[PDB]
Amino acid sequence: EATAGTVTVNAITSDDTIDGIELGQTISISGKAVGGDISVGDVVKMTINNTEYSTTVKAGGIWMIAGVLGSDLAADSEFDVVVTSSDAAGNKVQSIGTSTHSVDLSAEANFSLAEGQQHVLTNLPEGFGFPDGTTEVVTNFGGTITLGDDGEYRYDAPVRDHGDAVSDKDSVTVTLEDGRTFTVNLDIQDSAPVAVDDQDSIVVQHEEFEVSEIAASWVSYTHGESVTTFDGTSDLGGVDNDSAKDQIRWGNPAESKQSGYGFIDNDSNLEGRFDLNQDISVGTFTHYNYPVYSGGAITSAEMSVEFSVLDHLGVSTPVTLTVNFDHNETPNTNDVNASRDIVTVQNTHVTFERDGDIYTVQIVGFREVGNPDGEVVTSIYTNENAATSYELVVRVVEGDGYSLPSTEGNIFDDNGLGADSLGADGSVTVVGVAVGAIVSSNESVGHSIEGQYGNLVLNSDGSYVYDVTASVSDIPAGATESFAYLIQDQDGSTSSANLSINVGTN
Amino acid sequence: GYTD
Ligand SMILES: [Ca+2]
Ligand SMILES: [Ca+2]
Ligand SMILES: [Ca+2]
Ligand SMILES: [Ca+2]
Ligand SMILES: [Ca+2]
Ligand SMILES: [Ca+2]
Ligand SMILES: [Ca+2]
Ligand SMILES: [Ca+2]
Ligand SMILES: [Ca+2]
Ligand SMILES: [Ca+2]
Ligand SMILES: [Ca+2]
Ligand SMILES: [Ca+2]
Ligand SMILES: [Ca+2]
Ligand SMILES: [Ca+2]
Ligand SMILES: [Ca+2]
Ligand SMILES: [Ca+2]
Ligand SMILES: [Ca+2]
Ligand SMILES: [Ca+2]
Ligand code: NA
Ligand code: NA
Ligand code: NA
Repeated sequence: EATAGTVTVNAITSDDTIDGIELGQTISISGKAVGGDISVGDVVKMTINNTEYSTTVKAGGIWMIAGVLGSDLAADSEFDVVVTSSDAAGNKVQSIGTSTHSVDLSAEANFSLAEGQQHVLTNLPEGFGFPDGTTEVVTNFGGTITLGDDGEYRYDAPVRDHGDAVSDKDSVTVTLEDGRTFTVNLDIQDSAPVAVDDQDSIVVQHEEFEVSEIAASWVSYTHGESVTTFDGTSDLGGVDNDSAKDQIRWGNPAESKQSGYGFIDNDSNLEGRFDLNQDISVGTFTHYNYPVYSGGAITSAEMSVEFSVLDHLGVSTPVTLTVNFDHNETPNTNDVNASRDIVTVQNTHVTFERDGDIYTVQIVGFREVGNPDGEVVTSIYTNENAATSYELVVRVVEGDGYSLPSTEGNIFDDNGLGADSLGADGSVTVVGVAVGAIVSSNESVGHSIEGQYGNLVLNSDGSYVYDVTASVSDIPAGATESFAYLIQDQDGSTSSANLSINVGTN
Repeated sequence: GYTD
Protein backbone atom coordinates (compact mmCIF):
# COMPACT_ATOMS: atom_id res chain seq x y z
CA GLU A 1 0.00 0.00 0.00
CA ALA A 2 0.99 3.64 -0.50
CA THR A 3 3.86 5.18 1.45
CA ALA A 4 3.68 8.51 3.26
CA GLY A 5 6.03 11.36 2.41
CA THR A 6 7.55 14.18 4.43
CA VAL A 7 5.62 17.45 4.81
CA THR A 8 7.34 20.53 6.27
CA VAL A 9 6.09 24.04 7.06
CA ASN A 10 8.26 27.14 6.89
CA ALA A 11 8.29 29.83 9.55
CA ILE A 12 5.01 31.73 9.94
CA THR A 13 6.34 35.14 8.89
CA SER A 14 10.07 35.75 9.33
CA ASP A 15 10.10 35.63 13.12
CA ASP A 16 7.66 32.70 13.30
CA THR A 17 5.42 35.04 15.33
CA ILE A 18 2.12 36.75 14.57
CA ASP A 19 2.16 40.32 15.86
CA GLY A 20 -0.39 43.08 16.19
CA ILE A 21 0.15 44.50 12.72
CA GLU A 22 0.11 41.08 11.03
CA LEU A 23 -3.13 40.40 12.90
CA GLY A 24 -4.98 42.58 10.40
CA GLN A 25 -3.29 41.23 7.28
CA THR A 26 -3.48 38.22 5.00
CA ILE A 27 -0.46 35.97 5.56
CA SER A 28 0.95 33.63 2.92
CA ILE A 29 2.35 30.39 4.32
CA SER A 30 4.47 27.80 2.56
CA GLY A 31 6.40 24.57 2.82
CA LYS A 32 7.34 21.39 1.02
CA ALA A 33 5.92 17.90 0.49
CA VAL A 34 8.29 15.27 -0.90
CA GLY A 35 8.90 11.54 -0.98
CA GLY A 36 6.85 8.42 -0.69
CA ASP A 37 3.90 8.44 -3.06
CA ILE A 38 3.46 12.22 -2.87
CA SER A 39 3.31 13.71 -6.35
CA VAL A 40 2.78 17.00 -8.14
CA GLY A 41 -0.88 17.90 -7.96
CA ASP A 42 -1.50 16.08 -4.68
CA VAL A 43 -3.97 17.86 -2.41
CA VAL A 44 -2.57 19.78 0.57
CA LYS A 45 -5.01 20.77 3.31
CA MET A 46 -4.88 22.36 6.74
CA THR A 47 -7.45 23.51 9.28
CA ILE A 48 -6.43 26.74 11.01
CA ASN A 49 -8.84 28.21 13.55
CA ASN A 50 -11.56 25.87 12.25
CA THR A 51 -11.17 27.36 8.75
CA GLU A 52 -10.04 25.09 5.92
CA TYR A 53 -7.19 26.15 3.62
CA SER A 54 -5.98 24.03 0.71
CA THR A 55 -3.66 23.99 -2.29
CA THR A 56 -1.67 21.47 -4.35
CA VAL A 57 1.90 20.26 -4.48
CA LYS A 58 3.85 22.09 -7.18
CA ALA A 59 7.00 21.09 -9.05
CA GLY A 60 9.87 20.65 -6.62
CA GLY A 61 7.43 19.70 -3.88
CA ILE A 62 6.75 23.32 -2.94
CA TRP A 63 3.31 24.20 -1.59
CA MET A 64 1.98 27.63 -0.78
CA ILE A 65 -1.22 29.07 0.66
CA ALA A 66 -1.73 32.46 -0.92
CA GLY A 67 -3.55 34.14 1.94
CA VAL A 68 -4.35 32.93 5.44
CA LEU A 69 -6.04 35.46 7.69
CA GLY A 70 -3.74 36.88 10.32
CA SER A 71 -6.63 36.60 12.78
CA ASP A 72 -6.89 32.86 12.17
CA LEU A 73 -3.14 32.42 12.73
CA ALA A 74 -3.48 34.49 15.90
CA ALA A 75 -6.32 32.29 17.11
CA ASP A 76 -4.59 28.96 16.29
CA SER A 77 -0.88 28.61 17.00
CA GLU A 78 -0.41 25.01 15.91
CA PHE A 79 -1.77 23.08 12.97
CA ASP A 80 -1.15 20.04 10.80
CA VAL A 81 -0.53 20.11 7.05
CA VAL A 82 -1.92 16.97 5.42
CA VAL A 83 -1.20 15.89 1.85
CA THR A 84 -3.35 13.15 0.31
CA SER A 85 -1.52 10.85 -2.11
CA SER A 86 -2.12 7.68 -4.11
CA ASP A 87 0.18 5.03 -5.56
CA ALA A 88 0.15 2.82 -8.67
CA ALA A 89 -2.60 0.47 -7.47
CA GLY A 90 -4.62 3.51 -6.48
CA ASN A 91 -4.02 2.99 -2.77
CA LYS A 92 -4.30 6.17 -0.73
CA VAL A 93 -2.16 7.53 2.09
CA GLN A 94 -1.93 10.81 3.99
CA SER A 95 1.34 12.47 4.98
CA ILE A 96 1.22 14.86 7.94
CA GLY A 97 3.59 17.66 8.86
CA THR A 98 3.26 20.00 11.84
CA SER A 99 3.64 23.73 12.34
CA THR A 100 3.83 25.80 15.51
CA HIS A 101 4.28 29.56 15.83
CA SER A 102 4.14 32.26 18.51
CA VAL A 103 1.46 34.93 18.94
CA ASP A 104 2.23 38.30 20.57
CA LEU A 105 -0.23 41.07 19.71
CA SER A 106 1.48 43.55 22.05
CA ALA A 107 3.34 46.75 21.15
CA GLU A 108 5.32 49.17 23.32
CA ALA A 109 5.35 52.98 23.32
CA ASN A 110 8.21 54.44 25.37
CA PHE A 111 8.45 58.09 26.45
CA SER A 112 10.66 60.27 28.68
CA LEU A 113 8.64 63.32 29.77
CA ALA A 114 8.96 66.10 32.34
CA GLU A 115 6.90 65.82 35.51
CA GLY A 116 4.12 68.28 36.21
CA GLN A 117 3.49 69.08 32.55
CA GLN A 118 1.02 68.01 29.86
CA HIS A 119 2.60 66.26 26.88
CA VAL A 120 1.39 65.30 23.43
CA LEU A 121 2.47 61.71 22.80
CA THR A 122 4.23 61.45 19.42
CA ASN A 123 5.49 58.55 17.29
CA LEU A 124 2.97 56.17 18.86
CA PRO A 125 3.08 52.61 17.45
CA GLU A 126 1.16 51.97 14.28
CA GLY A 127 -2.49 51.14 14.95
CA PHE A 128 -2.47 52.59 18.45
CA GLY A 129 -5.94 53.52 19.68
CA PHE A 130 -8.39 53.39 22.52
CA PRO A 131 -11.25 50.86 22.51
CA ASP A 132 -14.19 52.70 21.07
CA GLY A 133 -16.05 54.77 23.63
CA THR A 134 -12.94 55.21 25.70
CA THR A 135 -11.50 58.72 25.72
CA GLU A 136 -9.24 58.56 28.82
CA VAL A 137 -7.13 55.86 30.45
CA VAL A 138 -5.65 56.09 33.93
CA THR A 139 -1.99 55.20 34.43
CA ASN A 140 -0.40 53.25 37.28
CA PHE A 141 0.62 56.51 38.98
CA GLY A 142 -2.77 58.15 38.63
CA GLY A 143 -1.87 60.04 35.49
CA THR A 144 -4.17 60.23 32.53
CA ILE A 145 -3.82 59.74 28.80
CA THR A 146 -6.68 61.61 27.13
CA LEU A 147 -7.81 61.48 23.52
CA GLY A 148 -8.67 64.96 22.25
CA ASP A 149 -10.82 66.15 19.36
CA ASP A 150 -7.64 66.75 17.33
CA GLY A 151 -6.83 63.05 17.50
CA GLU A 152 -3.83 63.73 19.75
CA TYR A 153 -3.17 61.77 22.95
CA ARG A 154 -2.11 63.90 25.93
CA TYR A 155 -0.45 62.63 29.11
CA ASP A 156 -0.65 64.62 32.34
CA ALA A 157 2.63 63.66 34.03
CA PRO A 158 2.34 63.60 37.83
CA VAL A 159 4.89 65.19 40.12
CA ARG A 160 7.17 62.58 41.64
CA ASP A 161 9.73 62.30 44.43
CA HIS A 162 12.75 61.44 42.32
CA GLY A 163 14.92 60.87 45.39
CA ASP A 164 13.03 58.06 47.07
CA ALA A 165 13.02 54.29 46.67
CA VAL A 166 10.04 54.10 44.27
CA SER A 167 10.45 53.96 40.49
CA ASP A 168 9.09 56.95 38.60
CA LYS A 169 8.45 55.08 35.36
CA ASP A 170 4.68 55.29 34.86
CA SER A 171 2.85 52.78 32.68
CA VAL A 172 -0.52 51.78 31.29
CA THR A 173 -1.76 49.00 28.98
CA VAL A 174 -4.59 49.58 26.50
CA THR A 175 -6.41 46.46 25.30
CA LEU A 176 -8.40 46.35 22.08
CA GLU A 177 -11.31 44.20 20.88
CA ASP A 178 -9.18 42.22 18.47
CA GLY A 179 -6.59 41.17 21.09
CA ARG A 180 -3.97 43.85 20.52
CA THR A 181 -2.43 45.50 23.57
CA PHE A 182 -0.37 48.69 23.68
CA THR A 183 1.84 49.29 26.70
CA VAL A 184 2.79 52.93 27.17
CA ASN A 185 5.84 53.39 29.38
CA LEU A 186 6.38 56.97 30.53
CA ASP A 187 9.66 57.66 32.34
CA ILE A 188 8.79 60.79 34.33
CA GLN A 189 11.74 63.19 34.40
CA ASP A 190 12.56 65.41 37.36
CA SER A 191 11.97 69.16 37.39
CA ALA A 192 14.16 71.68 39.19
CA PRO A 193 14.14 75.26 40.50
CA VAL A 194 15.98 78.02 38.65
CA ALA A 195 17.79 80.49 40.91
CA VAL A 196 17.98 84.00 39.48
CA ASP A 197 20.69 86.51 40.32
CA ASP A 198 19.90 89.25 42.84
CA GLN A 199 21.00 92.88 43.14
CA ASP A 200 21.10 95.02 46.28
CA SER A 201 22.83 98.26 47.22
CA ILE A 202 24.08 99.98 50.34
CA VAL A 203 25.70 103.38 50.74
CA VAL A 204 27.90 104.14 53.76
CA GLN A 205 27.59 107.75 54.90
CA HIS A 206 30.88 109.65 55.13
CA GLU A 207 30.42 112.70 57.36
CA GLU A 208 33.25 114.85 58.71
CA PHE A 209 33.16 116.00 62.35
CA GLU A 210 35.13 119.07 63.47
CA VAL A 211 36.64 118.21 66.85
CA SER A 212 38.91 119.89 69.37
CA GLU A 213 42.07 118.47 70.89
CA ILE A 214 41.69 115.35 73.01
CA ALA A 215 42.39 115.32 76.76
CA ALA A 216 42.92 111.83 78.18
CA SER A 217 42.94 111.33 81.94
CA TRP A 218 43.36 108.30 84.17
CA VAL A 219 40.40 108.82 86.48
CA SER A 220 40.06 105.64 88.50
CA TYR A 221 41.50 102.25 89.35
CA THR A 222 41.02 99.24 91.60
CA HIS A 223 43.77 97.78 93.80
CA GLY A 224 47.47 98.51 93.33
CA GLU A 225 50.24 99.75 95.60
CA SER A 226 52.13 103.02 95.12
CA VAL A 227 49.79 104.01 92.30
CA THR A 228 50.55 107.34 90.64
CA THR A 229 48.87 109.16 87.75
CA PHE A 230 50.55 112.04 85.97
CA ASP A 231 51.06 114.04 82.81
CA GLY A 232 53.67 112.34 80.67
CA THR A 233 57.34 113.30 80.83
CA SER A 234 60.24 112.54 78.52
CA ASP A 235 61.44 109.86 80.92
CA LEU A 236 58.02 108.40 81.79
CA GLY A 237 55.76 107.96 78.81
CA GLY A 238 56.65 110.84 76.51
CA VAL A 239 55.13 114.30 76.31
CA ASP A 240 51.77 115.53 75.01
CA ASN A 241 50.14 118.91 74.50
CA ASP A 242 47.96 119.07 77.62
CA SER A 243 48.15 118.79 81.41
CA ALA A 244 45.70 115.88 81.73
CA LYS A 245 47.18 112.78 83.39
CA ASP A 246 47.89 110.32 80.58
CA GLN A 247 50.27 108.13 82.61
CA ILE A 248 49.53 105.64 85.36
CA ARG A 249 52.07 103.52 87.22
CA TRP A 250 51.89 100.98 90.01
CA GLY A 251 53.74 98.33 91.98
CA ASN A 252 56.69 98.03 94.31
CA PRO A 253 59.57 97.66 91.80
CA ALA A 254 61.23 94.26 92.19
CA GLU A 255 63.94 95.01 89.60
CA SER A 256 63.87 98.62 88.43
CA LYS A 257 60.77 100.68 87.62
CA GLN A 258 57.00 100.53 88.03
CA SER A 259 54.55 98.86 85.67
CA GLY A 260 51.77 100.85 84.11
CA TYR A 261 50.07 102.40 81.12
CA GLY A 262 50.57 105.51 79.03
CA PHE A 263 48.33 107.09 76.41
CA ILE A 264 49.65 109.69 73.98
CA ASP A 265 46.78 111.32 72.14
CA ASN A 266 46.60 111.52 68.34
CA ASP A 267 45.84 115.27 68.23
CA SER A 268 48.56 116.01 65.67
CA ASN A 269 47.55 113.31 63.17
CA LEU A 270 43.80 113.84 63.54
CA GLU A 271 44.09 117.54 62.62
CA GLY A 272 40.84 118.28 64.41
CA ARG A 273 38.63 115.97 62.36
CA PHE A 274 36.75 112.73 62.97
CA ASP A 275 35.21 110.70 60.15
CA LEU A 276 31.96 108.76 60.32
CA ASN A 277 32.00 104.99 59.81
CA GLN A 278 35.81 105.01 59.95
CA ASP A 279 38.15 103.24 62.36
CA ILE A 280 40.06 106.10 63.97
CA SER A 281 43.09 106.13 66.23
CA VAL A 282 42.53 108.46 69.15
CA GLY A 283 46.06 107.82 70.42
CA THR A 284 48.85 105.39 71.25
CA PHE A 285 48.45 103.13 74.30
CA THR A 286 51.68 101.74 75.72
CA HIS A 287 51.76 98.95 78.29
CA TYR A 288 54.97 99.12 80.37
CA ASN A 289 55.53 95.70 81.98
CA TYR A 290 58.14 95.53 84.74
CA PRO A 291 58.54 92.90 87.48
CA VAL A 292 56.81 94.12 90.65
CA TYR A 293 56.45 92.40 94.01
CA SER A 294 53.44 90.11 94.02
CA GLY A 295 50.07 91.67 94.75
CA GLY A 296 51.05 95.27 94.06
CA ALA A 297 49.34 95.79 90.69
CA ILE A 298 46.00 97.27 89.78
CA THR A 299 43.32 94.94 88.45
CA SER A 300 41.38 97.61 86.52
CA ALA A 301 41.74 101.27 85.54
CA GLU A 302 39.48 103.78 83.79
CA MET A 303 40.54 106.63 81.49
CA SER A 304 38.34 109.49 80.29
CA VAL A 305 38.86 110.62 76.68
CA GLU A 306 37.37 114.11 76.44
CA PHE A 307 36.90 116.25 73.34
CA SER A 308 34.43 118.70 71.83
CA VAL A 309 32.44 118.34 68.60
CA LEU A 310 31.42 121.29 66.45
CA ASP A 311 28.14 121.36 64.56
CA HIS A 312 27.22 123.05 61.26
CA LEU A 313 26.59 126.37 63.03
CA GLY A 314 29.76 126.74 65.10
CA VAL A 315 28.44 125.38 68.42
CA SER A 316 30.68 123.10 70.49
CA THR A 317 29.50 120.08 72.46
CA PRO A 318 31.66 118.28 75.10
CA VAL A 319 31.93 114.50 74.86
CA THR A 320 33.59 112.07 77.25
CA LEU A 321 34.28 108.48 76.25
CA THR A 322 35.02 106.32 79.29
CA VAL A 323 37.56 103.60 78.52
CA ASN A 324 37.84 100.65 80.89
CA PHE A 325 40.85 98.34 81.11
CA ASP A 326 41.12 95.06 82.99
CA HIS A 327 44.68 94.38 84.08
CA ASN A 328 46.36 91.07 84.89
CA GLU A 329 49.89 91.41 86.33
CA THR A 330 50.43 87.66 86.21
CA PRO A 331 52.63 85.73 88.65
CA ASN A 332 56.07 85.41 87.07
CA THR A 333 57.39 81.89 86.48
CA ASN A 334 60.18 80.33 84.40
CA ASP A 335 57.90 80.46 81.33
CA VAL A 336 58.14 83.78 79.50
CA ASN A 337 54.77 83.34 77.78
CA ALA A 338 53.00 82.42 81.02
CA SER A 339 54.58 85.44 82.74
CA ARG A 340 53.31 88.03 80.25
CA ASP A 341 50.94 90.62 81.68
CA ILE A 342 47.57 90.97 79.97
CA VAL A 343 45.49 94.08 79.27
CA THR A 344 41.87 93.77 78.11
CA VAL A 345 39.94 96.80 76.90
CA GLN A 346 36.17 96.92 77.21
CA ASN A 347 33.94 97.75 74.24
CA THR A 348 32.41 100.86 75.78
CA HIS A 349 30.67 103.72 74.01
CA VAL A 350 29.30 107.23 74.41
CA THR A 351 26.39 108.73 72.48
CA PHE A 352 26.12 112.44 71.63
CA GLU A 353 23.95 114.80 69.58
CA ARG A 354 25.01 117.20 66.81
CA ASP A 355 22.58 119.28 64.72
CA GLY A 356 19.79 117.02 65.98
CA ASP A 357 21.50 113.86 64.68
CA ILE A 358 22.55 111.19 67.17
CA TYR A 359 25.96 109.53 66.92
CA THR A 360 27.83 106.96 68.99
CA VAL A 361 31.58 106.75 69.57
CA GLN A 362 32.50 103.15 70.36
CA ILE A 363 35.75 101.47 71.39
CA VAL A 364 36.90 99.03 68.74
CA GLY A 365 40.11 97.93 70.38
CA PHE A 366 43.88 97.81 70.01
CA ARG A 367 45.68 97.91 66.63
CA GLU A 368 49.36 97.53 65.80
CA VAL A 369 51.07 100.89 65.35
CA GLY A 370 51.42 102.19 61.82
CA ASN A 371 49.21 99.48 60.28
CA PRO A 372 45.75 100.90 59.45
CA ASP A 373 44.78 97.52 57.96
CA GLY A 374 45.94 95.48 60.94
CA GLU A 375 43.68 93.24 62.99
CA VAL A 376 42.00 94.91 65.97
CA VAL A 377 42.11 92.94 69.21
CA THR A 378 40.78 93.58 72.68
CA SER A 379 43.49 91.78 74.71
CA ILE A 380 47.23 92.40 74.45
CA TYR A 381 50.11 90.48 76.01
CA THR A 382 53.42 91.99 77.13
CA ASN A 383 56.56 90.22 78.31
CA GLU A 384 58.10 91.17 81.62
CA ASN A 385 60.75 93.84 81.09
CA ALA A 386 59.15 95.09 77.92
CA ALA A 387 56.67 97.66 76.68
CA THR A 388 54.21 97.19 73.83
CA SER A 389 52.36 99.93 71.95
CA TYR A 390 49.05 99.88 70.11
CA GLU A 391 46.71 102.39 68.54
CA LEU A 392 43.49 102.75 70.54
CA VAL A 393 40.83 102.56 67.80
CA VAL A 394 37.27 103.92 67.98
CA ARG A 395 34.54 104.25 65.37
CA VAL A 396 31.77 106.85 65.22
CA VAL A 397 28.48 105.35 64.02
CA GLU A 398 25.00 106.66 63.31
CA GLY A 399 22.45 106.20 66.06
CA ASP A 400 22.64 104.41 69.40
CA GLY A 401 25.26 101.89 68.27
CA TYR A 402 22.94 98.88 68.03
CA SER A 403 24.07 98.16 64.48
CA LEU A 404 26.28 98.96 61.49
CA PRO A 405 24.96 100.18 58.14
CA SER A 406 22.93 97.39 56.61
CA THR A 407 20.54 96.27 53.92
CA GLU A 408 17.91 93.54 53.85
CA GLY A 409 16.25 91.41 51.23
CA ASN A 410 14.97 88.04 50.14
CA ILE A 411 16.68 86.14 47.36
CA PHE A 412 13.36 84.62 46.18
CA ASP A 413 11.96 88.04 45.34
CA ASP A 414 12.50 89.77 42.00
CA ASN A 415 15.72 91.67 42.75
CA GLY A 416 16.38 93.11 39.29
CA LEU A 417 16.28 90.04 37.06
CA GLY A 418 13.10 88.27 38.21
CA ALA A 419 12.12 85.89 40.99
CA ASP A 420 13.61 82.42 41.41
CA SER A 421 11.59 79.66 39.69
CA LEU A 422 10.58 76.92 42.11
CA GLY A 423 9.90 73.95 39.84
CA ALA A 424 7.14 71.39 40.23
CA ASP A 425 8.49 69.64 43.35
CA GLY A 426 8.30 72.62 45.67
CA SER A 427 9.73 72.62 49.21
CA VAL A 428 12.52 74.88 47.99
CA THR A 429 14.90 76.25 50.61
CA VAL A 430 18.33 77.84 50.63
CA VAL A 431 20.77 75.08 51.58
CA GLY A 432 24.07 76.81 50.94
CA VAL A 433 25.68 80.23 50.94
CA ALA A 434 29.27 81.33 50.47
CA VAL A 435 31.25 84.42 49.67
CA GLY A 436 32.51 84.27 46.10
CA ALA A 437 31.16 82.50 43.03
CA ILE A 438 31.25 78.86 44.23
CA VAL A 439 28.70 77.32 46.61
CA SER A 440 27.61 73.85 47.67
CA SER A 441 25.13 72.69 50.27
CA ASN A 442 26.94 73.78 53.42
CA GLU A 443 26.68 74.85 57.05
CA SER A 444 26.49 78.61 56.58
CA VAL A 445 22.76 79.12 56.06
CA GLY A 446 21.37 81.01 59.01
CA HIS A 447 24.92 81.84 60.13
CA SER A 448 26.92 85.03 59.84
CA ILE A 449 29.54 84.75 57.12
CA GLU A 450 32.28 87.24 56.30
CA GLY A 451 32.41 88.98 52.95
CA GLN A 452 34.97 91.44 51.70
CA TYR A 453 33.34 94.54 53.22
CA GLY A 454 30.74 93.11 55.59
CA ASN A 455 28.85 90.17 57.00
CA LEU A 456 25.84 88.30 55.59
CA VAL A 457 23.17 86.24 57.31
CA LEU A 458 21.10 84.47 54.62
CA ASN A 459 18.43 82.12 55.95
CA SER A 460 16.83 79.00 54.53
CA ASP A 461 13.69 81.00 53.64
CA GLY A 462 15.76 83.37 51.49
CA SER A 463 15.73 86.32 53.88
CA TYR A 464 19.07 88.08 54.40
CA VAL A 465 20.74 90.92 56.26
CA TYR A 466 24.08 92.32 55.07
CA ASP A 467 25.94 94.75 57.31
CA VAL A 468 29.02 96.71 56.25
CA THR A 469 31.92 96.28 58.69
CA ALA A 470 34.73 97.83 56.65
CA SER A 471 35.82 101.40 57.26
CA VAL A 472 34.80 103.95 54.65
CA SER A 473 38.49 104.34 53.78
CA ASP A 474 38.63 100.65 52.79
CA ILE A 475 35.75 100.74 50.27
CA PRO A 476 37.01 101.59 46.76
CA ALA A 477 34.82 103.15 44.12
CA GLY A 478 32.69 100.47 42.48
CA ALA A 479 33.11 98.11 45.43
CA THR A 480 30.83 95.07 45.27
CA GLU A 481 30.12 92.02 47.41
CA SER A 482 29.29 88.69 45.78
CA PHE A 483 27.60 85.83 47.65
CA ALA A 484 26.64 82.60 45.87
CA TYR A 485 23.61 80.74 47.19
CA LEU A 486 22.21 77.28 46.45
CA ILE A 487 18.49 76.36 46.58
CA GLN A 488 17.23 72.79 46.64
CA ASP A 489 13.80 71.26 46.06
CA GLN A 490 11.97 68.37 47.66
CA ASP A 491 14.01 65.66 45.97
CA GLY A 492 17.47 67.13 45.67
CA SER A 493 17.52 69.30 42.55
CA THR A 494 19.80 72.27 43.16
CA SER A 495 20.28 75.64 41.49
CA SER A 496 22.73 78.41 42.35
CA ALA A 497 22.73 82.17 41.85
CA ASN A 498 24.55 85.27 43.05
CA LEU A 499 23.51 88.03 45.43
CA SER A 500 25.60 91.02 44.39
CA ILE A 501 25.65 94.01 46.72
CA ASN A 502 26.95 97.35 45.46
CA VAL A 503 28.81 98.92 48.41
CA GLY A 504 29.15 102.66 47.89
CA THR A 505 30.40 105.56 50.01
CA ASN A 506 28.86 109.02 50.33
CA GLY B 1 56.12 83.21 92.69
CA TYR B 2 57.24 86.44 94.36
CA THR B 3 57.02 88.90 91.43
CA ASP B 4 54.26 89.69 88.93
CA1 LIG C 1 5.83 38.11 12.43
CA1 LIG D 1 -3.87 47.07 11.52
CA1 LIG E 1 1.33 39.47 4.00
CA1 LIG F 1 1.65 9.40 -6.37
CA1 LIG G 1 -4.84 23.94 15.79
CA1 LIG H 1 7.14 27.51 13.43
CA1 LIG I 1 10.50 58.03 43.10
CA1 LIG J 1 10.46 65.44 41.07
CA1 LIG K 1 19.38 98.45 49.72
CA1 LIG L 1 45.76 116.65 73.87
CA1 LIG M 1 51.61 117.31 78.66
CA1 LIG N 1 48.64 114.68 79.28
CA1 LIG O 1 54.93 92.42 85.51
CA1 LIG P 1 53.70 88.84 84.91
CA1 LIG Q 1 17.78 95.82 50.59
CA1 LIG R 1 17.22 85.31 43.37
CA1 LIG S 1 12.84 70.95 51.18
CA1 LIG T 1 13.39 67.92 41.55
NA1 NA U 1 10.34 22.96 4.09
NA1 NA V 1 4.85 56.47 11.79
NA1 NA W 1 -0.12 53.90 11.35
